[PDB]
Amino acid sequence: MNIFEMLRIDEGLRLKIYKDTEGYYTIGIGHLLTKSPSLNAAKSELDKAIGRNCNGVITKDEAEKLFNQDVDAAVRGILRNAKLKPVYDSLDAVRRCALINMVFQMGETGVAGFTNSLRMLQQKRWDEAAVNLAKSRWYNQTPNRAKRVITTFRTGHWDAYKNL
Repeated sequence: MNIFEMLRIDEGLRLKIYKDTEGYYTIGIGHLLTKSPSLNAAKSELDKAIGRNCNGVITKDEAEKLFNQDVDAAVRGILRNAKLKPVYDSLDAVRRCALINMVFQMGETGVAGFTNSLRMLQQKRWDEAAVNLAKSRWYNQTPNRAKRVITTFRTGHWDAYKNL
């Protein structure tokens, strides 16, 4: 299993504009288009993102292209981030994937606010951090996904994703 396979389990694949768990306009593999309520604003972002007139619909091909960009940006964002970089550097390959997943879903900023859990992950206090991460909006709002990510940080193995 790798980062792409993991995220593709968590996000799914949709070739038509759709709404987030959050009500936001999205397409592909969890690619947020806009946080604006108009489908029209979303369509416009889409065409800007793909470089064509899409009419709200894209190919598999275009979906994966966006996904490659997104994962790349998530990693680079972690690397540029003063709060994120040190934790990332400290982790093993599998747990690194768990942090990338959180960044992809919630953005740099969002994850950088989990101060206390970050501190625990750096210290390698796996069970404590798993308990702390669960005390969040994130977990309450998307509990099955949060729990998969949390198991990953807890164990350092891919079991939460074997099932799936």
